[PDB]
Amino acid sequence: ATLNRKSEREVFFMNTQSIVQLVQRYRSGIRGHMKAVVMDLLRQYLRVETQFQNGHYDKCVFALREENKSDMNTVLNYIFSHAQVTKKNLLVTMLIDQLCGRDPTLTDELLNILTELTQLSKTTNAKVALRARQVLIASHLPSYELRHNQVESIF
Amino acid sequence: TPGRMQEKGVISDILDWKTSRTFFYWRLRRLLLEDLVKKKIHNANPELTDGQIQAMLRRWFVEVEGTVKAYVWDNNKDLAEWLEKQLTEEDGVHSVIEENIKCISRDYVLKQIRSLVQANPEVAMDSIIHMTQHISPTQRAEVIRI
Amino acid sequence: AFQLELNRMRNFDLTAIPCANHKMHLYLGAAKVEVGTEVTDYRFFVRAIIRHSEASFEYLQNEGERLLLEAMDELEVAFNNTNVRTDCNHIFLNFVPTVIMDPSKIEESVRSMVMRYGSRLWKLRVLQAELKINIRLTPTGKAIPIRLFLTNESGYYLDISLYKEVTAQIMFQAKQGPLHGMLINTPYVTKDLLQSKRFQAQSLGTTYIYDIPEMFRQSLIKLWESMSTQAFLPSPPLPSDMLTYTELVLDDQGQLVHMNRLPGGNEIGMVAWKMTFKSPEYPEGRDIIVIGNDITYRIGSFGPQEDLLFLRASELARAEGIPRIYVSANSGARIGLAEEIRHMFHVAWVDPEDPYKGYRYLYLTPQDYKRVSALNSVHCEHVEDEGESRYKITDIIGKEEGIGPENLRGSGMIAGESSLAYNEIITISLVTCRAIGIGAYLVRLGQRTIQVENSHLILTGAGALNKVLGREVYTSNNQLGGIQIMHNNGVTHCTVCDDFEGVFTVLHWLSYMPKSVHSSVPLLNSKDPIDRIIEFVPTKTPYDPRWMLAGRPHPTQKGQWLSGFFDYGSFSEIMQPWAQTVVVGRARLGGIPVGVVAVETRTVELSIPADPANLDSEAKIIQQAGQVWFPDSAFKTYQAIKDFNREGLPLMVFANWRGFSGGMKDMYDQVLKFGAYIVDGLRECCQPVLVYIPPQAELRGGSWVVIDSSINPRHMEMYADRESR
Amino acid sequence: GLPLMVFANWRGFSGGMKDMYDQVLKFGAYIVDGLRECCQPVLVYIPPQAELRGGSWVVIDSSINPRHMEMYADRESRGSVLEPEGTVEIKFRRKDLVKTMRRVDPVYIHLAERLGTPELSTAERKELENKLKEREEFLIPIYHQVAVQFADLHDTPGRMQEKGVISDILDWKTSRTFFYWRLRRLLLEDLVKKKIHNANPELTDGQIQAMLRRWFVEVEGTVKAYVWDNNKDLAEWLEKQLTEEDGVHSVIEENIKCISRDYVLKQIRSLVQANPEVAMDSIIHMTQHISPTQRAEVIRI
Repeated sequence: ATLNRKSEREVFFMNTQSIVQLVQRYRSGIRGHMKAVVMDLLRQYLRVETQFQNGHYDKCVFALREENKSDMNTVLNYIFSHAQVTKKNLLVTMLIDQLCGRDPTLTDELLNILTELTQLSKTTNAKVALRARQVLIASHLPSYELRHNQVESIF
Repeated sequence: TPGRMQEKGVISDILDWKTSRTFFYWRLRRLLLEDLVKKKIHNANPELTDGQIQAMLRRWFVEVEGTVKAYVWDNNKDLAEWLEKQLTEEDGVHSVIEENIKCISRDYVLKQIRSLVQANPEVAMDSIIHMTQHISPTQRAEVIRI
Repeated sequence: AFQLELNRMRNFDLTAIPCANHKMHLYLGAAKVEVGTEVTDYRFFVRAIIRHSEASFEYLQNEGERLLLEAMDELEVAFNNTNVRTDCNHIFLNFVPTVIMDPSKIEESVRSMVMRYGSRLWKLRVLQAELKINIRLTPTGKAIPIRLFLTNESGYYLDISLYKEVTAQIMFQAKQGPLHGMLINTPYVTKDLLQSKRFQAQSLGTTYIYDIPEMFRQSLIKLWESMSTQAFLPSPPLPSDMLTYTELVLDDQGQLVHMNRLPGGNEIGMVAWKMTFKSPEYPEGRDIIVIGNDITYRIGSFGPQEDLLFLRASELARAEGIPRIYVSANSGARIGLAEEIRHMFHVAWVDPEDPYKGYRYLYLTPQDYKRVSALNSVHCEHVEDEGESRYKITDIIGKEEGIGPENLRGSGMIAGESSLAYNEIITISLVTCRAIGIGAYLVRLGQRTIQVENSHLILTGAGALNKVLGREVYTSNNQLGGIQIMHNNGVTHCTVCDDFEGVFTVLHWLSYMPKSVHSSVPLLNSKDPIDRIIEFVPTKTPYDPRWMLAGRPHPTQKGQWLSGFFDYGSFSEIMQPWAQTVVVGRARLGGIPVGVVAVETRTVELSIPADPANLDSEAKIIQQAGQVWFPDSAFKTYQAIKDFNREGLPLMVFANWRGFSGGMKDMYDQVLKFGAYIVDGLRECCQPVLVYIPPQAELRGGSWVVIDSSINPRHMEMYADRESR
Repeated sequence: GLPLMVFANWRGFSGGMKDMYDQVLKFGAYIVDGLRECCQPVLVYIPPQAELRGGSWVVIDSSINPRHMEMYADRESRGSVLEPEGTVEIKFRRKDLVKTMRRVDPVYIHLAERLGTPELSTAERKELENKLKEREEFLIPIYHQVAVQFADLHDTPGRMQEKGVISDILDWKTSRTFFYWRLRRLLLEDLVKKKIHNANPELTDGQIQAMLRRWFVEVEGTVKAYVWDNNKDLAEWLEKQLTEEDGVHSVIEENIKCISRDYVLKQIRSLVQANPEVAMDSIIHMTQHISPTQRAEVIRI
């Protein structure tokens, strides 16, 4: 506030940035990252491969081609990416499994991505959709190992 | 003269009359927007001084729009468009910063209670029974767990 | 035959006109009046009955359409044959069968019905319709009547009142509905009251109180047309879709009740409504609360009920933060003496056979005292004097509510409330006929005053003061408070030639203002583009600064216009003739309203009128240098800054000051004090304040220092042109 | 932060052309804003033979800030919206002048008695009408004087008090002593309520008043209610509770403490309602120290 009026702040620039991105991750706790990183990465994968499929690989690649006709390298990393979906897909399971296993009572931004996520239209990403629903309810009533403690109790 | 005046800092710039209308128009509309948002921020957390708020808003801009674009703040037109493109989505897709504002607000309310309990820790139990009236089965388990 | 309810128009003199379809009986009605006056109303009445035996509605409909063309043919012959500007024509339809259906599609049906014929209605200028139709539900089979009554006044705006007919004296009972219940045999109200009060108002140079809303509508129309020049506007709305009002009314407990009642029903000298309408600046709609004196009720004095209406409506207004419009034309607080005592008090003369030897006290004989005494009317003491027993009046308490110090409590109450209100909400005041005393104070407290010619804004009348001085010093209260005083001293912001133009002007200022205090300023898409150049160029030579601001006519290629700084036609000055070395007002810059103050550079020669009271006083004429801050300039500046700030507007100052006036007189006149206050004002400023030093201007010493950005750095910015100093 | 003692005495604003043009109204309004923001007692006293009228009254009635304003009038003071001459001028026209003589003056009454006979000689008739104009017109001045007094007499304190706009009539000689004790308690009561309001700001001033009065009569007994109306005596009472440390007097202190706990509890309830997500985490920090027995209660539920 008192450093402001001069514009003598390029030392300050690399300290007000070096500090603001660290502090910006950390407001909502350890679940600031546990939300944020996986959620963004999820949309990263999701978005990529949702733009990826709207019909069939060839025609879709021509529509991709033509949205960014001049270059295809970002696209190629995309194309290259869905070549190994099954690799990707297992790891997708990994991500969801230990999130969805850890999580259960979360929030609108996520449930929003999930309802976005259910529309997913491909043979490899056929688990992920069923995962969307089974998770969304098993939220409401699970049988994982914590409520396995609860049923142990009931018994 | 104005050269000296500006150099010494009691005014921010020397203008030319002919382009004064457009200039002042764009700046004022965004000056006004800034006031409106800061009002929202102050409501979100009374402890911040207006000054700290100023810096904070700039920081949120630099955060959202990028370190590369700091200079844009001094471009009347571009920040105005940026400010407007936030208040458009109500009861729909929410902005990250809106989430942040509730979070700071959340943090502050929590601290208020923290201070309150600090003055009066003995009150907890009776407060707690009511506190448990929500989330309760999980909450019982974690307390018992610990 | 009684069932044709023919007594509800017995307040008439009606002539039987013969007609076919004798079911349908039409009478021509002449308002029955007393010998003192000659009749003014001449309404066409047609009252029918229909005993014609989903099926019913189509069947009914066909008979209705036929009846409408034939009926309007008959009334057409009546117009053609003789015309006397009929006004409140009545249609009565008695459906004596009993169909089964719901009420709100019935309500759409009666709109579609009355609507299908449009101009035809207006040519015949039909104003009143009553129907019945018996319904019940499919199991019950108990046909009940549901008297639907149509309500349309000037304008095609129609309020439909639908009920159920329920008992022991039968009662129209269904929402909110006008006449939530009254019995059925209501003899017909005579208009001549309305006309009578309108006559008193026009004869008082004003508008009848309940006609103002419609005065609003006409001004609004003029605005809708005029402002499209200035701004890009939507297609105007239909008059029918343009406005909704709801009367606000006191229950027994002085609690607000939303009421759709007939105009003229007020039992006190104060009226209020809430109105919401869509305007160029607020096309999605905006609301206000309007309070107004009714000068017809005791020249609009303020009793407790009036105070209470004002208060509680205002209180609600404050609750939501939206503006309060107060129409002031009055004689201040209600006054009275205990009439009950006036007519029975006695004077205890020193000598009755010679009164000029003085009197000792006032009193009541014991008989007269023993009954009023019981009623919290007076405080007395018994006395023996000259044999008789008398009751010395010590305090007069008074059975009449509203003529006592309670009026002060209520008044003070609203003083505090209103005082806070100015600091809390938007206040506006309109000066129509005369404001005396408390009305004036309230008007100033209202902080914004439009004043029609021949109105005046005064506390005490020229006559009263002339009497105090033993001669006719003054000739007109306007001398004290007319626009020639208040516009000339900056108390009044705008002046107008008549009531209509007053109202138009009100809305015109308002076209710049935020819907509520919680609400943002209304933004326009203006027709003056932003990337234009200003053609008029300020000069070292002095000039009317309105040319710099608003532009001027082009000297050569007329009728061109040297454009000013602001949007063509947007600057609407206020308080222009007081301290004319400076000019203050409101405008729009690219369609954003700001308030704006700039300073005249040529010396003003100011004329000061003579105080006729003071025999020394001659009308002085004073040179007031340009580019100088005087007391007046500073005060006008202070009020404008504060007031505009209280609207929530940004401020723009076009600074060009050589200095503060430092002479004996102006210093005596306290220029320093207002220098302190300007700062106070800015300290309370809450929105952007932009200062621009124009080319060839200068800013020196006192003038900069008292407006440095430090006082409210949060909100202020200052820029100077290269050609400034 | 001072109390104010105003010996209030203004008949109105001066209304001639020049000074009115010169804007006295503006500064009159401004005073109103100023007093409205006042936060401590203002005891206003209109002295004997004074009067305070219309605008000056309007802008200073205690109603604006009943919490802090109080008004007192000497028996010989007077006050109104409008001074007697302007009241009379409106409410003492010809009709009232003739009527009032017709009601009160014996000579005049008699004359009227003669004018009231049928079958009078036109001599006596014309003569009587003349007698009426002459008696009335010669007589007119005094009754106007009476009228203005008469009008002024409508504006008195008895009605004011009964109507609740004034608190008391004083007598100047001992008014000082009175005002001392009176003011002193205004200060003390105010002092305690500031402490309470600090304890719980949402509570309105009125109910807060009630709380103090109620705790006093309740504690000291319903039998002792009447004691409350003595300014001096309560002053002594309030101070001892406050002033006497570590006694059996920290009753009110405990009671206020109870409200503080309750209001705090309510705040927490409201916070969770707006922010239910906070519950779980709020306890953990809160529970970090509490009794082991209390730990047991969490386990039972």
